[PDB]
Amino acid sequence: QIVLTQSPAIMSAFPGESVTMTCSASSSVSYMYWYQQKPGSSPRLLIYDTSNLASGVPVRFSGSGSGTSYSLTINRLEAEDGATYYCQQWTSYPLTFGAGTKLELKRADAAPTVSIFPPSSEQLTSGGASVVCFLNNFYPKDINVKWKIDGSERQNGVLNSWTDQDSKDSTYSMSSTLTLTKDEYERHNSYTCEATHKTSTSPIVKSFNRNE
Amino acid sequence: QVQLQQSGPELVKPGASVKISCKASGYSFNFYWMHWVKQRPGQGLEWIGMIDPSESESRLNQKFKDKATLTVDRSSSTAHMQLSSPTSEDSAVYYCTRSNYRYDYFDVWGAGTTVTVSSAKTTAPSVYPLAPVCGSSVTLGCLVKGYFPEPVTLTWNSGSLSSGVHTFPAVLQSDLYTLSSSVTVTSSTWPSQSITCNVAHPASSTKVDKKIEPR
Amino acid sequence: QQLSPINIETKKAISNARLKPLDIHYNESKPTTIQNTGKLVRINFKGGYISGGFLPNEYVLSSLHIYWGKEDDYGSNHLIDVYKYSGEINLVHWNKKKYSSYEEAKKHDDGLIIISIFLQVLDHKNVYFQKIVNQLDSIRSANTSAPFDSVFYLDNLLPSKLDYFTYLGTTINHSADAVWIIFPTPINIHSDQLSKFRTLLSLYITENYRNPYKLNDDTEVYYSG
Ligand SMILES: [Cl-]
Repeated sequence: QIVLTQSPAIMSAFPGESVTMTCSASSSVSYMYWYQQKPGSSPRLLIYDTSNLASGVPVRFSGSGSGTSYSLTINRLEAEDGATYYCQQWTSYPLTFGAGTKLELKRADAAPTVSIFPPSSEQLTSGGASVVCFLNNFYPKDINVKWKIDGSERQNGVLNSWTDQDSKDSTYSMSSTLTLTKDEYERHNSYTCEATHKTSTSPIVKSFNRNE
Repeated sequence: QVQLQQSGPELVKPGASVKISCKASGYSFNFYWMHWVKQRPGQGLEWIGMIDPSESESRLNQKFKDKATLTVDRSSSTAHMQLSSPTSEDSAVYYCTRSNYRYDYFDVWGAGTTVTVSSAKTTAPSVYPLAPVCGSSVTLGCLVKGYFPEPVTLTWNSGSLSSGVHTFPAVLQSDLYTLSSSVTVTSSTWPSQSITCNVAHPASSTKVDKKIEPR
Repeated sequence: QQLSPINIETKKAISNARLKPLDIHYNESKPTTIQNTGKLVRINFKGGYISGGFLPNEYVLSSLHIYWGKEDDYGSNHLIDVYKYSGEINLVHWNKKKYSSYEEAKKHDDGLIIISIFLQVLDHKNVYFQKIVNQLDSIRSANTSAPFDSVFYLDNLLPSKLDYFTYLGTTINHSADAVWIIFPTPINIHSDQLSKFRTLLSLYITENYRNPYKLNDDTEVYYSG
């Protein structure tokens, strides 16, 4: 089968910048096709027959190439272009896609808004205790969260989730949850979520004492 | 409208066959080849195979030779894909897509059918309010813990509260998912006006509405 | 490995002027049934075969397929030197000597041999081709099947010259690979005969041909003169 290699795997740029992504083929392809998939959506045709724009595709998109080397260019990136882009060949069966170029956006550095939440009463009644930390609307996506209990760092029982980059403001948000038993939770008083991000030199600390 | 409508999320026992469906409307069904595309959480797009509806002649990617069976129901304008003896490797989103009869592109796609192959137990989530610790702005939360399989839906105030919301992709641990959502409003809005997170988990027929009360 | 159809470039074709002549035996070919598939016309056959040529052994005739466009100007699948004919008949043959059925033959690159006969629209009413348009009344809907009405000899649909181009490609619907035998000389038909095809329901079927694919570097087109 024809293998398509897409580079870079991941990238980002400011709106207005020019972006070029390449698709290399293991043997010659007659025409390259390009699909844009926004997060949570189906793939969608962008370019067909190497360089023809699909109906309604903005003129900032262009496709190029021949033989084993092809490319997609966005001349003046816009935030709404945040997506994974796949090349696809129709030269031999099986039909194959590249592994995609995931494109995200740059914006001004932005510090997280940090909130901490003690276990609810309802969860305690079930014998579990989760401590939640939301770290909202920050940029860049690179961020480090450290949980502390009574001063000591805790690594066990931590689960993290990152949202997709916000399509309107280009920020990232993160949720961090520490899950202990009700027994373990009551054995300690001080709970801390410490956020380390390039925006401040000093960590952003949010904290509570179990029985106020 | 020309449209491709796919069946809902499937939880499939390992080794138990599954049939998923793709109902076409708005165009001549017999005239366009129907294709199936597999997408795993971290693996790009894979072409499974295609079928010519006019005579049910199919071509399968050899990678899926003993896995997928492509059929069509011409009377109901519906293409089917069957997965034989499914494994965890078969867990993915499956799109049906129509290729143009003349141009070699996929001009119509379904929303995709999510297939989870697992012997993990269908489990209802518990929904917990996250009120702030005892100026100008406040972040509230809802924690949706311990469910299987995906998905759950989460709204705030029946969807009336949509800006300032972050619903975080679910995380899977020990056959159970956990999801959270934050909502940020002005301090004059809460708690003088109620804020209620609304949670559905269709697989366990769960529907719950949790008002966030000040601690 | 080569997707069909293609434009055949005569200037690039490789002359194989040492091949055995092509042996066509349609004298014992009888049409069983005719189909409107929703996309094209299919006439099924019993009996009849072709022998090489390049053929390692004989291949039995199984069916005929018809293609057209919305104009008498532009309707065939294959082209020769960028010239597209009004239409194209495909005669499908399978390697019964090697494989047990059509279904097993369709899975291999030496299983199917398709003969291509071009349709040229002129001021000439083809009495033999007519035997096919008359069947059309029975198969207007899709997908419908009817017994082929009366006497018809496939041998009559052969071109007056049997020189041909051959290449390894695929079925028109791409479902399997197939080797093509393609006669440049077309048979002649009238506009009144072709237009009847466009009155078949597809669910409205003005065109059903496919655009040509670029020839792959390693695809050879051979010519038997
Ligand atoms: Cl005759």
